[PDB]
Amino acid sequence: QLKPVDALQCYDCHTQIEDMHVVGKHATVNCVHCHDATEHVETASARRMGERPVTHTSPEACASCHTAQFNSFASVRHESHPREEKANPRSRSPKFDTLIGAHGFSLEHAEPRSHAFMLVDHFIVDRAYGGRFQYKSWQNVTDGLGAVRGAWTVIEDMDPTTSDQRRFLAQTATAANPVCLNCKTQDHILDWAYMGDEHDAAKWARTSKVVDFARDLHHPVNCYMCHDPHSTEPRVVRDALIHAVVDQGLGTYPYDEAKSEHVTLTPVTFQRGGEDFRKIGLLNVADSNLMCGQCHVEYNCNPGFQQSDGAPVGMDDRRTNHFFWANVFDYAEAAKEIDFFDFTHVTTGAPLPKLQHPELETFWGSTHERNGVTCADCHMPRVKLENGKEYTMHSPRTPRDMMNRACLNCHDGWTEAEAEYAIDYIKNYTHGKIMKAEFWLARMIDLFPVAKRAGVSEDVLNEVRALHYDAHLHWEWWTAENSVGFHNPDQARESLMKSITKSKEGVGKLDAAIDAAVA
Amino acid sequence: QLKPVDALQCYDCHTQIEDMHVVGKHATVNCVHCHDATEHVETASARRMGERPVTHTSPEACASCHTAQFNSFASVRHESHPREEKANPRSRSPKFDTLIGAHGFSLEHAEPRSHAFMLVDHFIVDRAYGGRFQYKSWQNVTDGLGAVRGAWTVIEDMDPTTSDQRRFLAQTATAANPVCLNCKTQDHILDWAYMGDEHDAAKWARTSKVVDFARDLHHPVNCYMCHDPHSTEPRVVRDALIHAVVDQGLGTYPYDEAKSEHVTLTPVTFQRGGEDFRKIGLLNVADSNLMCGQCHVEYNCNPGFQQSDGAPVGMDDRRTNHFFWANVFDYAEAAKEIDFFDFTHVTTGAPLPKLQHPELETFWGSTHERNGVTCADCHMPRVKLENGKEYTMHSPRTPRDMMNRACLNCHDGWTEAEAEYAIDYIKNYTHGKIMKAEFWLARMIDLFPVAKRAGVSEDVLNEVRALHYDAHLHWEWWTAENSVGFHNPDQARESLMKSITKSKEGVGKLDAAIDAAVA
Amino acid sequence: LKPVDALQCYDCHTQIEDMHVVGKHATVNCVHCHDATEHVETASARRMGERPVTHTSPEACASCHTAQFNSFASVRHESHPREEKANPRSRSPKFDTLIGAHGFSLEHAEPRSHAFMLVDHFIVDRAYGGRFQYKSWQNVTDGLGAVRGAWTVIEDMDPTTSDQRRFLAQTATAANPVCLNCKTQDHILDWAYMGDEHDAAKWARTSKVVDFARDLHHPVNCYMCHDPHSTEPRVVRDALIHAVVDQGLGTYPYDEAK
Ligand code: HEC
Ligand code: HEC
Ligand code: HEC
Ligand code: HEC
Ligand code: HEC
Ligand code: HEC
Ligand code: HEC
Ligand code: HEC
Ligand code: HEC
Ligand code: HEC
Ligand code: HEC
Ligand code: HEC
Ligand code: HEC
Ligand code: HEC
Ligand SMILES: [Ca+2]
Ligand SMILES: [Ca+2]
Ligand SMILES: [Cl-]
Ligand SMILES: [Cl-]
Ligand SMILES: [Cl-]
Ligand SMILES: [Co+2]
Ligand SMILES: [Co+2]
Ligand SMILES: [Co+2]
Ligand SMILES: [Co+2]
Ligand SMILES: [Co+2]
Ligand code: NA
Ligand code: NA
Ligand code: NA
Repeated sequence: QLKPVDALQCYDCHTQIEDMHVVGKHATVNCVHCHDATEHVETASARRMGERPVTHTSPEACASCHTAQFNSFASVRHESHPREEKANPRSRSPKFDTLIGAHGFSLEHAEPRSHAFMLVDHFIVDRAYGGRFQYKSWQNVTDGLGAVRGAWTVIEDMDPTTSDQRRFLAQTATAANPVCLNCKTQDHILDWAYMGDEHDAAKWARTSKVVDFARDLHHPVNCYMCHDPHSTEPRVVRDALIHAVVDQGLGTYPYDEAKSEHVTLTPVTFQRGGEDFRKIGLLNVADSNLMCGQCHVEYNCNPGFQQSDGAPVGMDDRRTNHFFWANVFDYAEAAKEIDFFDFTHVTTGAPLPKLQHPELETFWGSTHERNGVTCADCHMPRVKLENGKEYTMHSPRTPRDMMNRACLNCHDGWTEAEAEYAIDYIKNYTHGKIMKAEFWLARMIDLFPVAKRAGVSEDVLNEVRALHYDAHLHWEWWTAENSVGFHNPDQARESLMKSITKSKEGVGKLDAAIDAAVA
Repeated sequence: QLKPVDALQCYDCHTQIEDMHVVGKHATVNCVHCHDATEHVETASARRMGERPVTHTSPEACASCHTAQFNSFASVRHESHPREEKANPRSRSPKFDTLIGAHGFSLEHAEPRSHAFMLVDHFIVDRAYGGRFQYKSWQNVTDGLGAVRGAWTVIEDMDPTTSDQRRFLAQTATAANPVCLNCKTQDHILDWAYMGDEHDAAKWARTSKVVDFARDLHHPVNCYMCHDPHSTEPRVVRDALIHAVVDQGLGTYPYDEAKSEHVTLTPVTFQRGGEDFRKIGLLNVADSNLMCGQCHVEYNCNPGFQQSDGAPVGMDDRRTNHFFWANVFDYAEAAKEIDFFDFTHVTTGAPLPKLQHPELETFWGSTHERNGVTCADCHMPRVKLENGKEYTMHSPRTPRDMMNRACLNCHDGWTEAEAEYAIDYIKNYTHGKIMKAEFWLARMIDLFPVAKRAGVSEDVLNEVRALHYDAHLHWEWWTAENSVGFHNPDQARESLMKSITKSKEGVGKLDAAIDAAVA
Repeated sequence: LKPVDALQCYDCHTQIEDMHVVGKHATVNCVHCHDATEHVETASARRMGERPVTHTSPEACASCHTAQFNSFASVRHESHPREEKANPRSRSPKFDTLIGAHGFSLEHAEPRSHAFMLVDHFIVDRAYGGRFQYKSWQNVTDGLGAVRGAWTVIEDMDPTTSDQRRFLAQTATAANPVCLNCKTQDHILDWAYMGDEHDAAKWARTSKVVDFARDLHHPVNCYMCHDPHSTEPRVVRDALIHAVVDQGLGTYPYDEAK
């Protein structure tokens, strides 16, 4: 049973926390709810931490006073198909194995499921840790509350005696590295320097042994990722987001200068031994586009290569923790700005980008974004109660489960069936274009070995490799992006038609050169 | 508010209309409901039209007295998947892009949806007008009543200043021509000479600028397509149907001479300046096989080529507005009769037919057709009311939505689940054969470049091109036809097995010749 | 139907012309609701000649207004039918004490759907001594049949007499001609304002109700709320016009402005 501490004693040293805490809606909430600092208080100085206090990072620490939000946060949507592979005629990318080749995603790329599972799913997917981590039982796949309480309560390490990345099962990969975890958990928020730079005060960095880092982490999407625990104010904590918006001055809405003045991030920096260590970004308004955009964006969180000379770019380089902060039509220029590509296609030899869930950068410029709508309006609205305080739901999911709040409050002349039909019209149209982009891209790729074997020149092959970069970018954006065009149907349509145009041009060039060489 | 005209004054000149109007169930319905003829009456002579009277062609003109039928006609089935591409593992023809090659259908071929949308969908599909016409908002896709009231209330032209067919978006085609519109609308019924021949009195013809024609049209599947507006009697208006049944003497049921004597079309011809101009075909009984067969048939409505010498066949030629009026086993002979094929396959170089929704010609000879069943019995029955006049529904759709009326009234020993299971048994079986026909046809097609590049002789390639014609015909009939075999399961089975047999023969010949040439 | 020359009709019917030519029925020919061939052959402006027929079935309107007609004939099965109110399950459990020997004590059921109103008036135990009865207890569901005509679904137990009397032991003969004005207006051209005796009226307040009943067929005729000539909204019920106009009370007697 908790005993409150003398907050004034803490404030004597912790003046920034004092300024945040005394002024906001947690002014009456005592430190003991989230910190055990008895030995710390006995041993600290103005400058030395002394004994490190415990910080309780479980979402359950908030549940004593916010049970409603915590229960919603831990909830599971069983209708979100679990562990469903995308390289599959029943899913998003039937030809993915041809198109992605030997990239790590070829070992497994499933569709997303409920937020409660995010850290568990990161740990156990076949592409991440060589199959090292596994659910303790296949019964455990249902346990959202268990996952929230801690990954290691439901999964286990197949070899606690070693820390190396290796394969435990034949068809797995070891693609995980420490940067990944920033979009799964912030349990390490006090143990990771801004951007993951090596730092005297950081136990973990981009260059850490990822198996050891994994074992130190527990909880998914911590509540304090979107709310400052001291002031309650809305914020973001994700380093690479703050870097793009603030350090690089690109703004919260990089395509809209006025909106970027209306929605702002105010950086706060915390130090260790008088040296800058970590940052947060305080929001002036609770804009969920920025909160959700901590994770639902295209990023680098992985080694790659330089476009200029092909040299490896490893985890020591800041480019391996980067938000591109660009729409699909600006992405190629943004990747050139950092002189970077992800992988060389195993079949075609083309340098290629690897794209991931660019929801926010797709949403920019869309009709709903232009009308001031945000992610949470459609995916995470308030509950509706005849006789209750209407809190915000806290496990985002498709608007199909909540159409009256998500759509019909604005679109008041539609029935639920009509609004869903409008969704399906866009998704069906967009999916059809994705299928055709895959047909043409796979056709181009399958012709590369024919061309090489027929003696087609390097000049022709290099021309088509350059087309492959763009054919790939303007296809993969849309298999990566989870709305199947709904977030921006006109952009999806223009981009996918560009992918097809490029692949058709590449097929034509290869067929002509093969026929000439023959022969 | 309408004021009635003196009909006797009209009849003085319009003696055929008098004979039709005074005798039928519209004898009390005044001309002013459907015509504004004040200046016409002031200026006409026995032979000159003078000022052209207005003819109201909106289905809503009928709604003053037939609201029930009009409301049903405008209704939308949201469960009919909209804008769903067929070249897709989730739809009818997963390998369509290989099989159809560079044909215009490769730019987009969606599944059908509710009748209300037919003219809109024609205008906006990616293969038709280069993307020139577009819904004004993606919200508008739900608006069936809006579409019925006029296409241009819900879609717009991206460049009203020009009339040429061109691409506005990269992956579109300009396959539309004026003949298409005859199966979408009959707003042009007084502006189009029989067969679309150029004619002094016709504003529009097969050779018209299709973008200009499009702008003059508004409403889908006009009510008077199946009902004479003057007499109320059942009729057809589609020129190419009347041409096959009457002018060419093939009969309403070309495979059944006795049934063709029982169900008849009586032509009525109307003149302009003493010259034959347009025709309708009066039905002796309200046989919906003929009414629905105005559109749900295999046709030419497009340029093509001569089988004999390969010469282009353009819109000036009557062959571009033609009903083949033949079952799948007679089709090759029927296309030879007019010396015609649609396209040369881009990969194989084979002349090929292009098939479209041959529902009526598939239905002929089937068990239900032989038992006197018609399309409307399963797709457009009467409403069921405990205490009301039971009118006919007017938006045809799957019998799954109305199983008691569509099936179980006859099949009185089945439950709804049993009747649906019998449908699914046939569709599953037929779909499996379509998949195998695609596998074998795609396999044959993919071997053509290997054979050409290995130096296989033109004699062998020409043998396999002739097999390709039949392999294609006996596959595509079944992806074109929308019942997935239900309308004629034994015919679907024989035809698809023939497609497979032909493709297997072609693969064998190509493999043997490649091996010999090599090794 | 073959249309008549309405201009000819207008030569002797200016009051109807003025209503017909200006409204939304201007194009609707007289033949939909009147058979007047012998009338035209024999009339002068000062002599009716043969009385023309006027069709009063709601089904006369269904040729052009099927949607409204179908809804008009519909039956709400959830409205409990033939449920007596003097009953612990209904509105007035002590009704038999309170009303005593009044005719309503023989039977007073809750209302049900409009389609049945004339039928129900004819067959209730308090109205005609049980003289009129459904032809079968199956017929109670038939809303459309009732709309098409009461006598298609009910029958008279003694067509040979016209007196009000009891046919069943616990019935009453409370009906009189005034009742029918709230059940039907098939009699609209045969009933003078207020039901006064009148040379031109075959029926009146003082008529033999059994004979009057046999001349009536359809419930709540469509033209009770809509003028058939102009389409404009109207009332036809004499007592309501008498309250608003003759008694000088106005349409809303508690609100002068309204
Ligand atoms: C009880 C001892 C609490 C603990 C533990 C947590 N919170 Fe809290 N919170 C508490 C109170 C009394 C209030 C003010 C309520 C009021 O309006 O009177 C709050 C408020 C918040 C808010 C603010 C919402 C708003 O109105 O602006 C947020 C976002 C919030 N609390 C978040 C939060 C988090 C994430 C917690 C775990 C780290 C947490 N709270 C714990 C009381 C208590
Ligand atoms: C990083 C910590 C994240 C934040 C912040 C947000 N999301 Fe998220 N989301 C994230 C992951 C890693 C996943 C997949 C989890 C798994 O185990 O597979 C998701 C998933 C979703 C989904 C799909 C849910 C489903 O039913 O399938 C949605 C609809 C979604 N996310 C939306 C969303 C919103 C609206 C956010 C801001 C309120 C948000 N997410 C933040 C990672 C992270
Ligand atoms: C009693 C006769 C059982 C029946 C019927 C079903 N299950 Fe079962 N299951 C049972 C036991 C005792 C266990 C082991 C539990 C443990 O101590 O670990 C299980 C296990 C499972 C699992 C996990 C399997 C694994 O990890 O190897 C799953 C996914 C599971 N059970 C599901 C399941 C389903 C869906 C059932 C209905 C078809 C079912 N079980 C029946 C006992 C019994
Ligand atoms: C924020 C910019 C992220 C980074 C860094 C990583 N992931 Fe991620 N992940 C993110 C989101 C928003 C989602 C849900 C949306 C989606 O398209 O899946 C996910 C999902 C996953 C999943 C579940 C789905 C799957 O691919 O199987 C896994 C297993 C996963 N993420 C693993 C993973 C790895 C190994 C990472 C570093 C290489 C990584 N994630 C980083 C957001 C972000
Ligand atoms: C970003 C992806 C979030 C995470 C992680 C958590 N919350 Fe949240 N919270 C979020 C939004 C977009 C909102 C609505 C803000 C608005 O003004 O519209 C909220 C709101 C709250 C509140 C306020 C009361 C309410 O509206 O429900 C509280 C007390 C709160 N959130 C608590 C909370 C808890 C306990 C969390 C971990 C279980 C948590 N939030 C995570 C966004 C996000
Ligand atoms: C208010 C905050 C809204 C929410 C919630 C939803 N929609 Fe919306 N939508 C809104 C506006 C103001 C508009 C523009 C209307 C106009 O004047 O043109 C739209 C537009 C759409 C569209 C058309 C998009 C386009 O053509 O670019 C669609 C298909 C649409 N809306 C659907 C839709 C759905 C299904 C929603 C629930 C997920 C939804 N909207 C929510 C306002 C708001
Ligand atoms: C009222 C002024 C009408 C207009 C406008 C339209 N129709 Fe009509 N129709 C009308 C009547 C009074 C009747 C006779 C009804 C009866 O049986 O007494 C009809 C009949 C038809 C039918 C006949 C069905 C049959 O019983 O054989 C058809 C097929 C029909 N009407 C079609 C139709 C069309 C297509 C209209 C718009 C062009 C149209 N009608 C207008 C009255 C009126
Ligand atoms: C030409 C004017 C047509 C006539 C006459 C008939 N049909 Fe039709 N039908 C036509 C088109 C162009 C379409 C596709 C419309 C679109 O926008 O996609 C259709 C569609 C159908 C369907 C599918 C409806 C659905 O829910 O998906 C059916 C079941 C159908 N058509 C049947 C049918 C019947 C039975 C007809 C005679 C009563 C009939 N159609 C006539 C074109 C035309
Ligand atoms: C009558 C013989 C037709 C001719 C001439 C044209 N179409 Fe058609 N169309 C017809 C039917 C019966 C249907 C529904 C059945 C089906 O298989 O689709 C259609 C459907 C369409 C559609 C919607 C479905 C799709 O293919 O995307 C479109 C866009 C369409 N039709 C366009 C179109 C064009 C461009 C035509 C001239 C080249 C044309 N149609 C002619 C019947 C008939
Ligand atoms: C052919 C594809 C049709 C179109 C276009 C329209 N109607 Fe129709 N109608 C059609 C059939 C097959 C039938 C049933 C005929 C039979 O005897 O079984 C009908 C019937 C009517 C009627 C008669 C009353 C009824 O059965 O509902 C009317 C008044 C009628 N149709 C009107 C009408 C209207 C107003 C239309 C445009 C909105 C319309 N029809 C188009 C076939 C077809
Ligand atoms: C066809 C020959 C009709 C007959 C028989 C009846 N009505 Fe009618 N009505 C008819 C038309 C063409 C119209 C105009 C429709 C329009 O869209 O404007 C009407 C209109 C009415 C109205 C509405 C007037 C308004 O203010 O909107 C009413 C109330 C009406 N009709 C009533 C009615 C009655 C009660 C009938 C039987 C006595 C009747 N109509 C017959 C066509 C025809
Ligand atoms: C006299 C011609 C009437 C007119 C005008 C209206 N109503 Fe009526 N109503 C009337 C009777 C005689 C009955 C009982 C019929 C029977 O057979 O029992 C009714 C009944 C109703 C009801 C109850 C319906 C049910 O489901 O039980 C309602 C709700 C009702 N009436 C309402 C109503 C309205 C709103 C009217 C103007 C539009 C109206 N009535 C006119 C007699 C007459
Ligand atoms: C066949 C074996 C029957 C069974 C089972 C049920 N009914 Fe019947 N019923 C049947 C006949 C041949 C008749 C007489 C029809 C005639 O020619 O008049 C009836 C009559 C009724 C009646 C009217 C009774 C009367 O007026 O005396 C009613 C109300 C009725 N039936 C209802 C009914 C119910 C509700 C049934 C299931 C409990 C039922 N019947 C079964 C034939 C048969
Ligand atoms: C209009 C002022 C009416 C007069 C005159 C008569 N009735 Fe009536 N009746 C009227 C209404 C609005 C209703 C429904 C509302 C209700 O409270 O019932 C009725 C209902 C009936 C019924 C069915 C219910 C019942 O009492 O059993 C019957 C059998 C009936 N009315 C008979 C009846 C008789 C015999 C009348 C003259 C003595 C009479 N009604 C006049 C409206 C009016
Ligand atoms: Ca990336
Ligand atoms: Ca064809
Ligand atoms: Cl844990
Ligand atoms: Cl229009
Ligand atoms: Cl009767
Ligand atoms: Co799925
Ligand atoms: Co993904
Ligand atoms: Co589908
Ligand atoms: Co089709
Ligand atoms: Co009751
Ligand atoms: Na559930
Ligand atoms: Na619906
Ligand atoms: Na009912």
